[PDB]
Amino acid sequence: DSTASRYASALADVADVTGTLEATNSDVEKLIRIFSEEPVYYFFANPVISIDNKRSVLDEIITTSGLQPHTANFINILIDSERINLVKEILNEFEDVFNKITGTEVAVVTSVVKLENDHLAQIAKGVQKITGAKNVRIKTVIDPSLVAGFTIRYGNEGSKLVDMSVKKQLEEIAAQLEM
Amino acid sequence: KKNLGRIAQIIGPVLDVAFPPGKMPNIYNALIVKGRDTAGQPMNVTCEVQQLLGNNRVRAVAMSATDGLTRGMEVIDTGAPLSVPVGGATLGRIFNVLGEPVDNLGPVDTRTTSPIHRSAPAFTQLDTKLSIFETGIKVVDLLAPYRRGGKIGLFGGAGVGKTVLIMELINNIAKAHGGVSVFGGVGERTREGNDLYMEMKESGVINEQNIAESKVALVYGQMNEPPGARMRVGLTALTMAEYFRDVNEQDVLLFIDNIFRFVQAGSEVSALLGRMPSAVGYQPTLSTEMGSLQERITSTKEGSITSIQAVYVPADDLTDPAPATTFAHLDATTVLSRGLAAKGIYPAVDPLDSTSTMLQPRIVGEEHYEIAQRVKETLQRYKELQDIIAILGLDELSEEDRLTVARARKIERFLSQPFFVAEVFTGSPGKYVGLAETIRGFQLILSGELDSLPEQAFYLVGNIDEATAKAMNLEMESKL
Amino acid sequence: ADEISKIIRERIEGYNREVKVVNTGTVLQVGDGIARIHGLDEVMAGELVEFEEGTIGIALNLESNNVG
Ligand SMILES: Nc1ncnc2c1ncn2[C@@H]1O[C@H](COP(=O)(O)OP(=O)(O)O)[C@@H](O)[C@H]1O
Repeated sequence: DSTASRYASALADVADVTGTLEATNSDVEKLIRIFSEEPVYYFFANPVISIDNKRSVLDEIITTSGLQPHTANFINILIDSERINLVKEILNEFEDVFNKITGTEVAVVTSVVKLENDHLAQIAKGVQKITGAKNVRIKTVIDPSLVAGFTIRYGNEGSKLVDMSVKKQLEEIAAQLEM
Repeated sequence: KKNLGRIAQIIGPVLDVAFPPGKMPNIYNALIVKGRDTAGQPMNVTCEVQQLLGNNRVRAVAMSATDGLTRGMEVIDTGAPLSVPVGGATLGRIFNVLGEPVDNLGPVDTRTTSPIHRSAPAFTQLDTKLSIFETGIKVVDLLAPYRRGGKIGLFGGAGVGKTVLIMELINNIAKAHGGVSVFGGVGERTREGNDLYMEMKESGVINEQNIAESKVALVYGQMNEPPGARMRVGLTALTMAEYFRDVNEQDVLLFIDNIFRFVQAGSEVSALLGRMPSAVGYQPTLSTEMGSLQERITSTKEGSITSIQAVYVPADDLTDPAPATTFAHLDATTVLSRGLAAKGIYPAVDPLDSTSTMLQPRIVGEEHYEIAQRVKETLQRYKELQDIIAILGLDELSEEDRLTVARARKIERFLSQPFFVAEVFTGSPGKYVGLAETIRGFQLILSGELDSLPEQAFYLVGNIDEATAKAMNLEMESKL
Repeated sequence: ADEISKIIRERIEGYNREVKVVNTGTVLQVGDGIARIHGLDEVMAGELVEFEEGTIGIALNLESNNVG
C-alpha cells in the first residue's frame, strides 16, 4: 500500500463504522474539488505559513461547505502531521478504497460516441456478472480514436480491458503481418 | 517542437523539467533551454532527456554550463535526438558536443545533420576482412598487430602513454589512410587537445587555408565541460564517423582518447539520476552504455571504421569495470604499463599483455607469428625469473636461462621507439620503422647471433642496423 | 465549491502574498553546515543569497520545494 492509500483507508473505515459513507464520499468529492485549483493547495502546503492560520482557514472552509466532522477531522489530522502535501493524492485514492469497501466496482466505458443509459446498464450487468459488485458504477468517456465499438476499463484501476474497436483492425493486422 | 518546460528542480548538472501532460519529449530527445546567462539575455544550454519521472517531469542532463539556470524557465524540445551537423561541412573544424563550431571561424551549414543517438548496425550486414596494419611502432606492429577496419585499445595507467602514442599513430596514419580522420576528445586535458590542433594545422592534416581540404574533423568535449558533454562527445565523434561510413563510403579512422571519461561522466550523472550505484562506483548501465558506444564502430559493408580508443585504466586497476568491459569490445588491446615506464622504456606497452586477435598465423604470416611467439615467451620467462633475479643474485640462476635473461633484456629494450611527436621528451630525433625491418631486427636479436652488443645500444633505437652503429659509438666513447 | 468562500479565498491569497515574496525565502532547516530555505522560485543555481543576519550563502541544490 501507499501512504495516500493508508490515509484514505482510514477515512473510508471511519465512514464505514459511522453510517455516513455516501455523505462522506460526496464530501470527499467536494474536498478534492476544493484542493484542486492550485492556490488552495499552495496555501495548505508551504510550511512557511503558520499552523494556527492554516487550521483557522481550514475551520472556515469546513463550516462553509458543511462537511462531515470526521472528514473534517481527517483533513485536520492531515494538517497536524506533515503529510498535508499528499492531500490531493489521498482524496484521489479515497474513491478506490470507498468503492472497495462499499462493494461497488467502476467500469469506464469508453466508446466512439455517447451511449444509451439502458444499454449502459446492460454493460453494467455484464461487468457485474464477471466482477460481482453490488452497485457497479459506469463513468463513460467519449473518445475519437476508436472506430465502431467501445472499450471497458473495469478492474482495480484500468487493470482489466476488453475492447472491440480500432483494436479489431490492430489485432487482425498484427496477425496479417505474421513474422 | 513547442512544449514549454518550466524547469522544476536543478540538482547539480542533472536538471528535471515538468512538461505539460500530453506533449512530453521522448528519451534521448534534446531540450534547448531558453534561459538567461550570467550577463545578457540570450543563452541556450542544451539538455538531453535521460528518463521520465512520471510526475509530468523528465530528467535531463545538461550539456552546457549549469549555473545561472533558474527554477521555472521555459524550455522547448527539438523532438529530434540532438541533431549534429556532419558531412562535407564538418571537415577541419573543432566541434563542440552540442553540434557547434569552437574554433571561432565561420559557422558550418546544417544541410547534412544527423541524430546523434541512433540504432546500432545490424549483424546481417557486417564486413569482416581480417587484415593487418603497419602503424609504425616496433612492438605494436610486431607483438600486438592492429586490425584495420577494426577497433584498437591503447590501455594504460595515468601518464604511461596512450596520448603520445595516439599522437604518434595519428602523425603516421593521417596521411596514409585516404579516408578522413575524426578525433574525439572525450575528457582529455584541454592543452593536449590544443597541442593536437596545432600539430594538425602544421602537419597539413587541417590545412587551414582551404578548410574544405582537411583530412580530419575534430570533436572536443574536453575536461572543462559539465558531465553531459563528456557523456555525448564520444557519440558526436561516432555520428561523424557513421556519416563518413554511410554516405562517403570511405574507411574513416576515428580516434577517441580517454574513453574512460565516457563512463566516468555517466557515473557522475547516474549517481544524481536516482539510478543506484553499481560496483566500485560507476553507473549501473556501464555495460549497455559502453556497448552502445563501442558497437557502432564496425566495418559495415560500405566502409571500415578503424578506431583507436585510449582507455584510462584508473590507477592501474586492470580489474576495474570501466576497462574490464572494454576489453570485451576491443580487438587489438595494447595494455601500457606504468612498471615499464618506470625503467624508461618508452612506449611502455607491456610485451606480454598487449595482445591482439590478429596474432593468428593464417592472418599475420607464419614468420611473424613464430617471432612474436618467441619474443612473448622470452618476456614471460624474464617475468618468471624476475623474483630469482631480485633476491637470490643474478648469477645463481641457470646458465642457459642467463642467456634467456640477456636476450629478454635486449628485446625489452629494443622494443622502444623514438617517436616523432615524442622528440621533445627524449631529445633524440624520431625514427619511423616498418614491420619488415623490425621483424628482421628481432630475428637476429633473439637468435643469439648478435648477443654481444651492449644493452644501451638497443635502447631507444629505431632499427637493428642503427643498434649495431650505436654499439660502435658507445664502445668508442667508453674507452675515449 | 468555493463560491461563497470568496472571502476566505482573498484571505488565503493574502497569506500567500505574505509568505511568497519574489527573491525571498524562509529557512525551514539549518543543519550543521547547510541550510534548507523554502521559496526562491526566482533563484538561479549558484546564486548568492543573503540570510538577513549577515551570513552569505551559495545555493547549489535546487530541489522542488526547498532550495538547498
Ligand atoms: N617515447 C617517449 N619518450 C619520452 N617520454 C615519453 C614517451 N612516451 C611517453 N613519455 C612520457 O609519458 C607521458 C605520457 O603521455 P601522457 O599524455 O601523460 O599520457 P596520458 O594521456 O596517459 O596521461 C608523457 O608526458 C611523457 O613524459
